[PDB]
Amino acid sequence: YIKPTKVNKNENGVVIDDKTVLAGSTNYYELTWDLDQYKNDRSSADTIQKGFYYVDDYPEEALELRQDLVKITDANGNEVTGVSVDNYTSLEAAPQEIRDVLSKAGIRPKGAFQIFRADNPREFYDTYVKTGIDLKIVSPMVVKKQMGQTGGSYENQAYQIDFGNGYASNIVINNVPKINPKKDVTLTLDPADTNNVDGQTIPLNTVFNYRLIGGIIPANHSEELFEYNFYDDYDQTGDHYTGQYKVFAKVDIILKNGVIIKSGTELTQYTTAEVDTTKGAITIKFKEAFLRSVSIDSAFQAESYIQMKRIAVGTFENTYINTVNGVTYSSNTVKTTT
Ligand SMILES: [Ca+2]
Ligand SMILES: [Ca+2]
Repeated sequence: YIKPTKVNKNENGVVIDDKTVLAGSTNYYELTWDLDQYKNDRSSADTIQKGFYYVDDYPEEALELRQDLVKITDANGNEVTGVSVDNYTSLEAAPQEIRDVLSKAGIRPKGAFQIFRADNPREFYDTYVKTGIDLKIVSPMVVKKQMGQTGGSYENQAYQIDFGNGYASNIVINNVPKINPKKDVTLTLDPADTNNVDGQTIPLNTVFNYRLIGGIIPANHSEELFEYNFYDDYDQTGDHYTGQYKVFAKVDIILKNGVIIKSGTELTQYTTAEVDTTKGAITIKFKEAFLRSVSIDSAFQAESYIQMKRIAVGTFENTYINTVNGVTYSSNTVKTTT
Protein backbone atom coordinates (compact mmCIF):
# COMPACT_ATOMS: atom_id res chain seq x y z
CA TYR A 1 0.00 0.00 0.00
CA ILE A 2 1.26 3.49 -0.99
CA LYS A 3 1.24 5.60 2.11
CA PRO A 4 3.12 8.75 3.02
CA THR A 5 3.44 8.59 6.77
CA LYS A 6 3.96 11.26 9.40
CA VAL A 7 5.37 10.78 12.90
CA ASN A 8 6.32 13.35 15.55
CA LYS A 9 9.55 12.94 17.54
CA ASN A 10 11.43 14.83 20.30
CA GLU A 11 15.04 15.91 20.00
CA ASN A 12 16.23 12.48 21.13
CA GLY A 13 14.27 10.78 18.38
CA VAL A 14 11.64 9.40 20.75
CA VAL A 15 8.14 9.08 19.25
CA ILE A 16 5.82 11.68 20.71
CA ASP A 17 2.54 11.33 18.81
CA ASP A 18 -0.30 12.16 21.24
CA LYS A 19 2.06 13.45 23.95
CA THR A 20 1.70 16.69 25.80
CA VAL A 21 4.12 19.20 24.33
CA LEU A 22 5.15 22.31 26.22
CA ALA A 23 5.25 25.76 24.69
CA GLY A 24 8.76 26.35 23.34
CA SER A 25 9.38 22.63 22.61
CA THR A 26 10.25 21.52 19.09
CA ASN A 27 8.23 18.92 17.16
CA TYR A 28 10.81 16.99 15.12
CA TYR A 29 8.23 15.88 12.54
CA GLU A 30 9.43 13.08 10.30
CA LEU A 31 7.68 12.79 6.95
CA THR A 32 8.00 9.65 4.82
CA TRP A 33 7.85 10.02 1.04
CA ASP A 34 6.69 6.53 0.04
CA LEU A 35 8.27 5.63 -3.25
CA ASP A 36 8.81 1.89 -2.77
CA GLN A 37 5.74 0.99 -4.88
CA TYR A 38 7.34 2.41 -8.04
CA LYS A 39 10.30 -0.01 -8.41
CA ASN A 40 10.95 -0.78 -12.08
CA ASP A 41 8.53 1.85 -13.28
CA ARG A 42 9.12 2.92 -16.88
CA SER A 43 6.71 5.79 -17.44
CA SER A 44 6.64 8.14 -20.39
CA ALA A 45 8.45 11.45 -20.45
CA ASP A 46 5.20 13.42 -20.31
CA THR A 47 4.26 11.51 -17.15
CA ILE A 48 7.57 11.99 -15.39
CA GLN A 49 7.35 15.71 -16.27
CA LYS A 50 4.26 16.03 -14.08
CA GLY A 51 6.70 16.26 -11.16
CA PHE A 52 7.09 15.24 -7.53
CA TYR A 53 6.01 17.38 -4.59
CA TYR A 54 5.53 16.84 -0.87
CA VAL A 55 3.15 18.97 1.21
CA ASP A 56 3.09 19.56 4.95
CA ASP A 57 -0.09 21.27 6.06
CA TYR A 58 1.06 22.50 9.49
CA PRO A 59 -1.07 24.29 12.03
CA GLU A 60 0.31 27.86 11.78
CA GLU A 61 -1.69 29.19 14.66
CA ALA A 62 0.16 26.81 17.03
CA LEU A 63 3.58 26.24 15.51
CA GLU A 64 6.42 28.13 13.93
CA LEU A 65 8.73 26.77 11.32
CA ARG A 66 12.37 26.06 11.81
CA GLN A 67 13.33 26.25 8.16
CA ASP A 68 17.01 25.94 8.75
CA LEU A 69 16.68 22.67 10.48
CA VAL A 70 14.90 21.03 7.58
CA LYS A 71 16.72 17.92 6.37
CA ILE A 72 16.00 15.43 3.57
CA THR A 73 17.69 12.04 3.44
CA ASP A 74 17.13 9.03 1.09
CA ALA A 75 16.64 5.44 2.24
CA ASN A 76 20.29 4.63 1.49
CA GLY A 77 21.25 7.43 3.92
CA ASN A 78 22.42 9.78 1.21
CA GLU A 79 21.37 13.31 1.95
CA VAL A 80 19.00 14.28 -0.84
CA THR A 81 19.84 17.14 -3.20
CA GLY A 82 17.61 18.66 -5.87
CA VAL A 83 14.57 19.08 -3.62
CA SER A 84 13.82 22.66 -2.63
CA VAL A 85 11.50 23.74 0.18
CA ASP A 86 9.03 26.65 0.15
CA ASN A 87 6.78 27.94 2.91
CA TYR A 88 3.52 29.60 1.86
CA THR A 89 1.44 31.69 4.28
CA SER A 90 -1.73 30.86 2.38
CA LEU A 91 -3.01 29.22 -0.78
CA GLU A 92 -3.55 32.71 -2.17
CA ALA A 93 0.16 33.46 -1.90
CA ALA A 94 1.36 30.27 -3.68
CA PRO A 95 2.25 30.61 -7.38
CA GLN A 96 -0.25 29.27 -9.95
CA GLU A 97 2.01 26.32 -10.60
CA ILE A 98 1.60 25.29 -6.98
CA ARG A 99 -2.16 26.08 -6.79
CA ASP A 100 -2.68 23.91 -9.95
CA VAL A 101 -0.68 20.94 -8.69
CA LEU A 102 -2.61 21.02 -5.41
CA SER A 103 -6.03 21.45 -7.08
CA LYS A 104 -5.52 18.61 -9.56
CA ALA A 105 -4.38 16.39 -6.73
CA GLY A 106 -7.47 17.14 -4.65
CA ILE A 107 -5.39 18.74 -1.90
CA ARG A 108 -6.51 22.00 -0.24
CA PRO A 109 -4.26 23.02 2.68
CA LYS A 110 -5.85 24.89 5.56
CA GLY A 111 -3.97 28.17 6.16
CA ALA A 112 -0.17 27.87 5.83
CA PHE A 113 1.72 24.92 4.34
CA GLN A 114 5.18 23.84 3.13
CA ILE A 115 5.92 22.47 -0.32
CA PHE A 116 9.00 20.35 -1.01
CA ARG A 117 9.52 20.30 -4.76
CA ALA A 118 11.85 18.19 -6.90
CA ASP A 119 13.80 20.77 -8.94
CA ASN A 120 14.34 18.34 -11.82
CA PRO A 121 11.59 15.70 -12.29
CA ARG A 122 13.58 13.57 -14.73
CA GLU A 123 16.54 13.48 -12.36
CA PHE A 124 14.43 12.94 -9.22
CA TYR A 125 12.56 10.16 -11.05
CA ASP A 126 15.73 8.35 -12.28
CA THR A 127 17.32 8.63 -8.84
CA TYR A 128 14.59 7.65 -6.34
CA VAL A 129 11.29 6.74 -8.00
CA LYS A 130 12.06 4.13 -10.73
CA THR A 131 14.27 2.63 -8.00
CA GLY A 132 11.75 2.88 -5.16
CA ILE A 133 13.94 4.66 -2.57
CA ASP A 134 11.83 6.14 0.22
CA LEU A 135 12.82 9.61 1.41
CA LYS A 136 12.67 10.94 4.94
CA ILE A 137 11.95 14.65 5.43
CA VAL A 138 12.55 16.20 8.81
CA SER A 139 10.79 19.52 9.28
CA PRO A 140 11.02 20.78 12.90
CA MET A 141 8.36 23.14 14.19
CA VAL A 142 8.33 24.93 17.56
CA VAL A 143 5.21 25.39 19.70
CA LYS A 144 4.49 29.15 20.05
CA LYS A 145 4.66 30.60 23.58
CA GLN A 146 1.03 31.66 23.27
CA MET A 147 -0.08 28.00 23.11
CA GLY A 148 1.29 27.75 26.67
CA GLN A 149 -0.89 30.66 27.76
CA THR A 150 -4.12 29.12 26.44
CA GLY A 151 -3.51 25.39 26.30
CA GLY A 152 -4.84 23.58 23.25
CA SER A 153 -4.35 20.88 20.71
CA TYR A 154 -2.81 20.99 17.26
CA GLU A 155 -2.57 18.59 14.38
CA ASN A 156 -0.24 18.09 11.49
CA GLN A 157 -0.74 16.28 8.19
CA ALA A 158 1.28 15.68 5.01
CA TYR A 159 0.61 14.71 1.38
CA GLN A 160 2.80 13.36 -1.37
CA ILE A 161 2.15 14.17 -5.00
CA ASP A 162 3.68 11.84 -7.60
CA PHE A 163 3.02 12.40 -11.29
CA GLY A 164 0.40 14.88 -10.19
CA ASN A 165 -1.42 12.28 -8.08
CA GLY A 166 -2.04 13.06 -4.39
CA TYR A 167 -1.79 10.72 -1.39
CA ALA A 168 -2.62 11.82 2.15
CA SER A 169 -0.67 10.86 5.28
CA ASN A 170 -2.04 9.94 8.67
CA ILE A 171 -2.71 12.90 10.92
CA VAL A 172 -0.59 13.53 14.03
CA ILE A 173 -2.15 15.26 17.03
CA ASN A 174 -0.53 16.70 20.18
CA ASN A 175 -1.71 19.02 22.94
CA VAL A 176 -0.15 21.87 24.90
CA PRO A 177 -0.56 22.38 28.67
CA LYS A 178 -1.73 25.70 30.01
CA ILE A 179 0.96 26.64 32.50
CA ASN A 180 -0.59 28.68 35.29
CA PRO A 181 1.74 29.64 38.18
CA LYS A 182 0.06 30.91 41.36
CA LYS A 183 1.19 33.14 44.22
CA ASP A 184 -0.21 32.97 47.76
CA VAL A 185 0.77 34.74 50.98
CA THR A 186 1.09 32.48 54.04
CA LEU A 187 1.89 32.73 57.74
CA THR A 188 3.38 29.29 58.04
CA LEU A 189 5.43 26.96 55.90
CA ASP A 190 4.18 23.52 55.53
CA PRO A 191 2.49 22.70 52.33
CA ALA A 192 -0.60 21.01 53.84
CA ASP A 193 -1.97 24.27 55.18
CA THR A 194 -3.92 25.88 52.42
CA ASN A 195 -4.30 29.17 54.29
CA ASN A 196 -3.89 32.18 52.00
CA VAL A 197 -3.67 35.74 53.34
CA ASP A 198 -3.72 37.47 49.93
CA GLY A 199 -5.76 40.54 50.65
CA GLN A 200 -5.70 40.55 54.43
CA THR A 201 -3.35 42.58 56.59
CA ILE A 202 0.06 41.71 58.03
CA PRO A 203 1.24 43.35 61.29
CA LEU A 204 4.48 45.32 60.96
CA ASN A 205 7.60 43.16 61.51
CA THR A 206 5.71 39.90 60.99
CA VAL A 207 7.85 37.19 59.41
CA PHE A 208 5.82 35.50 56.66
CA ASN A 209 6.19 33.64 53.34
CA TYR A 210 5.31 34.23 49.71
CA ARG A 211 4.13 30.88 48.36
CA LEU A 212 5.26 30.60 44.72
CA ILE A 213 3.37 27.70 43.14
CA GLY A 214 4.95 26.48 39.89
CA GLY A 215 3.09 25.48 36.76
CA ILE A 216 1.90 21.91 36.38
CA ILE A 217 3.81 19.82 33.92
CA PRO A 218 1.54 16.89 33.06
CA ALA A 219 2.52 13.20 32.75
CA ASN A 220 3.21 11.85 29.23
CA HIS A 221 5.09 14.99 28.04
CA SER A 222 7.42 15.05 25.07
CA GLU A 223 10.92 16.27 26.44
CA GLU A 224 13.14 16.69 29.18
CA LEU A 225 12.79 19.41 31.74
CA PHE A 226 15.95 21.48 31.82
CA GLU A 227 14.76 24.68 33.50
CA TYR A 228 12.13 25.46 36.14
CA ASN A 229 12.71 28.75 37.97
CA PHE A 230 10.78 31.00 40.34
CA TYR A 231 11.79 34.63 39.71
CA ASP A 232 10.52 37.22 42.20
CA ASP A 233 11.25 40.97 42.05
CA TYR A 234 9.52 41.85 45.35
CA ASP A 235 8.87 45.34 46.73
CA GLN A 236 11.77 45.88 49.15
CA THR A 237 10.26 49.14 50.48
CA GLY A 238 7.73 46.83 52.11
CA ASP A 239 9.24 43.34 52.16
CA HIS A 240 12.66 42.25 53.40
CA TYR A 241 13.84 38.84 52.11
CA THR A 242 15.22 37.03 55.16
CA GLY A 243 17.65 34.79 53.27
CA GLN A 244 15.49 31.68 53.93
CA TYR A 245 13.62 29.68 51.28
CA LYS A 246 12.39 26.10 50.84
CA VAL A 247 11.04 24.19 47.86
CA PHE A 248 8.50 21.35 47.88
CA ALA A 249 7.23 18.78 45.40
CA LYS A 250 3.54 19.46 44.66
CA VAL A 251 2.78 16.19 42.85
CA ASP A 252 4.38 12.75 42.93
CA ILE A 253 7.48 12.72 40.71
CA ILE A 254 9.12 9.76 39.02
CA LEU A 255 12.73 9.71 37.95
CA LYS A 256 14.32 7.98 34.96
CA ASN A 257 15.79 5.39 37.34
CA GLY A 258 12.37 4.55 38.80
CA VAL A 259 12.92 6.36 42.09
CA ILE A 260 9.72 8.03 43.29
CA ILE A 261 9.58 11.35 45.13
CA LYS A 262 6.24 11.85 46.94
CA SER A 263 4.21 15.03 46.77
CA GLY A 264 5.16 17.21 49.74
CA THR A 265 8.79 16.07 49.78
CA GLU A 266 11.19 19.01 50.31
CA LEU A 267 13.20 19.50 47.12
CA THR A 268 15.49 22.35 48.30
CA GLN A 269 18.59 20.15 47.98
CA TYR A 270 18.13 20.27 44.20
CA THR A 271 18.09 24.08 44.00
CA THR A 272 20.16 27.25 44.36
CA ALA A 273 19.03 30.90 44.46
CA GLU A 274 20.40 33.85 42.54
CA VAL A 275 19.94 36.87 44.83
CA ASP A 276 20.14 40.52 43.76
CA THR A 277 19.98 42.52 46.90
CA THR A 278 20.24 45.99 45.33
CA LYS A 279 17.46 45.18 42.87
CA GLY A 280 15.50 43.45 45.63
CA ALA A 281 15.09 40.12 43.80
CA ILE A 282 15.63 36.38 44.04
CA THR A 283 15.56 33.61 41.46
CA ILE A 284 15.14 30.08 42.78
CA LYS A 285 16.60 27.69 40.23
CA PHE A 286 16.26 23.91 39.99
CA LYS A 287 19.55 22.31 39.05
CA GLU A 288 19.43 21.30 35.42
CA ALA A 289 20.76 17.77 36.09
CA PHE A 290 17.97 17.11 38.64
CA LEU A 291 15.28 18.32 36.23
CA ARG A 292 16.80 16.20 33.46
CA SER A 293 16.76 13.11 35.72
CA VAL A 294 12.95 13.31 35.84
CA SER A 295 11.08 10.94 33.51
CA ILE A 296 9.36 12.47 30.49
CA ASP A 297 6.36 10.31 31.45
CA SER A 298 6.18 11.81 34.92
CA ALA A 299 4.11 14.75 36.04
CA PHE A 300 6.15 17.50 37.68
CA GLN A 301 5.24 20.47 39.79
CA ALA A 302 7.03 22.35 42.58
CA GLU A 303 6.40 25.34 44.88
CA SER A 304 8.86 27.64 46.62
CA TYR A 305 8.36 29.43 49.89
CA ILE A 306 10.41 32.63 50.34
CA GLN A 307 10.54 33.98 53.88
CA MET A 308 9.94 37.75 54.15
CA LYS A 309 9.61 40.27 56.98
CA ARG A 310 7.09 43.13 56.59
CA ILE A 311 9.23 46.18 57.45
CA ALA A 312 7.05 49.22 56.76
CA VAL A 313 3.40 50.25 56.71
CA GLY A 314 1.42 50.62 53.51
CA THR A 315 0.07 48.45 50.74
CA PHE A 316 2.52 46.10 49.03
CA GLU A 317 2.09 43.92 45.97
CA ASN A 318 4.01 41.06 44.61
CA THR A 319 4.20 38.94 41.44
CA TYR A 320 6.49 36.14 40.32
CA ILE A 321 7.52 34.60 37.02
CA ASN A 322 7.79 30.83 36.57
CA THR A 323 10.21 30.09 33.74
CA VAL A 324 9.78 26.57 32.30
CA ASN A 325 12.21 25.45 29.62
CA GLY A 326 12.98 28.99 28.53
CA VAL A 327 9.40 30.22 28.50
CA THR A 328 8.17 32.78 31.02
CA TYR A 329 4.73 32.55 32.67
CA SER A 330 3.56 35.14 35.20
CA SER A 331 1.58 34.45 38.36
CA ASN A 332 -1.32 36.45 39.74
CA THR A 333 -0.37 39.53 41.78
CA VAL A 334 -0.92 39.48 45.53
CA LYS A 335 -1.62 42.56 47.67
CA THR A 336 -1.38 42.88 51.46
CA THR A 337 -1.94 45.77 53.88
CA THR A 338 0.06 46.98 56.87
CA1 LIG B 1 -1.76 24.87 7.82
CA1 LIG C 1 12.72 44.56 44.07
